[PDB]
Amino acid sequence: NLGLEDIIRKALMGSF
Amino acid sequence: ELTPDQQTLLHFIMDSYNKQRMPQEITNKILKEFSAEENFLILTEMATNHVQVLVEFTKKLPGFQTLDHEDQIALLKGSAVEAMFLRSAEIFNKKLPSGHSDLLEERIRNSGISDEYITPMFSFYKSIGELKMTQEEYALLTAIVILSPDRQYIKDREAVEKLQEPLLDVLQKLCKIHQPENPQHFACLLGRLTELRTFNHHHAEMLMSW
Ligand SMILES: CC[C@H](C)[C@H]1O[C@]2(CC[C@@H]1C)C[C@@H]1C[C@@H](C/C=C(\C)[C@@H](O[C@H]3C[C@H](OC)[C@@H](O[C@H]4C[C@H](OC)[C@@H](O)[C@H](C)O4)[C@H](C)O3)[C@@H](C)/C=C/C=C3\CO[C@@H]4[C@H](O)C(C)=C[C@@H](C(=O)O1)[C@]34O)O2
Repeated sequence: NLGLEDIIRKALMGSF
Repeated sequence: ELTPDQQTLLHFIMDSYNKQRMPQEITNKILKEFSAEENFLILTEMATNHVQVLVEFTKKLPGFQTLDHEDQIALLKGSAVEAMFLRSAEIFNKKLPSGHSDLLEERIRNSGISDEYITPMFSFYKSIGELKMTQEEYALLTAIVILSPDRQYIKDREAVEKLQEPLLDVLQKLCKIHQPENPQHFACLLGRLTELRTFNHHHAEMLMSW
C-alpha cells in the first residue's frame, strides 16, 4: 500500500 | 544553425543523458541468459535501477528544480514508463548488432506482465528504428517526454510548457538541419510520443513494485 509517488519523493533526494 | 542558447542546452542534455551506462555489462543482459525466473529477478532490478537514472536525469533538466514540488512528482510518475520504452528502443536498434531480435518469447512469463507487453514494445521499436534517429534525438525526445504539461495532476501547465518549449525548439532545428530532404521528420518524432501515451494503458501502471 505504498505505492509509486513515494518512491519518487524519496528518489528526489533521500534514497539517493 | 542552432543559437548559442540551443547549442548550450543541447550539450548539457547530451552530457547528462550520458552518465547513464555502463555499456560493458549490459552484455550480462545482452548475451548469456541465467534465464527464466532468473531473468525476472534481473529485470525487476534493472527497472528499479531505471527510476534512479530517470530522476537524476530529470533534476538536471534546465528549470526542473524551479518547478513546484508535486508538479515535479506528477511529471516523473507520468514519464517513468514512457521513458523506459524510449530507452529500450535506443538499445533494441542503436546498441546490439543487427536486430531480430532477443526473441526470448518462448520464455515470457508474467509480473503481472504477459504477451501484451511484448507486441506493443515491438511495433514501437521497429517504428523508432525506421526513424534512424541520432542520440541527440533520443536525449531531447526524452526530456520532451518528462516535461509534458498535459500530465494529469499538474497545477501549473504553463510552468512546465515554458520548460518544454525550448527543447522542442531545438529538436525542430536539428531535424531541419540533419535531414532537410524529408521536412516531416520532426512531426514523426512527435508522432511516436503518442504510441508512448498509448502504452500507458496496457501497462496500466507500474506502481507498487517490482
Ligand atoms: C523491461 C521490463 C519489462 C518486462 C520490459 O521487458 C521487455 C518486454 C516487456 C517490457 C518492455 C523484455 C525484456 C526487457 C524490455 C526491453 C529492454 C531492453 C531492450 C533493454 O533494457 C532497456 C530497459 C532497461 O530498463 C531497466 C534499461 O536499463 C535500465 C536500468 C539500467 O540499470 C543501469 C540503466 O542503465 C538503464 C539506463 O535503465 C536499459 C538501459 O534499456 C535491454 C537492456 C534489456 C534486455 C533484456 C533482455 C534481453 O534478453 C534478456 C533475456 O535473454 C531474456 C530472456 C529476455 C529479455 C527480456 O526479457 O527483455 C532480456 O531480459 O522489454
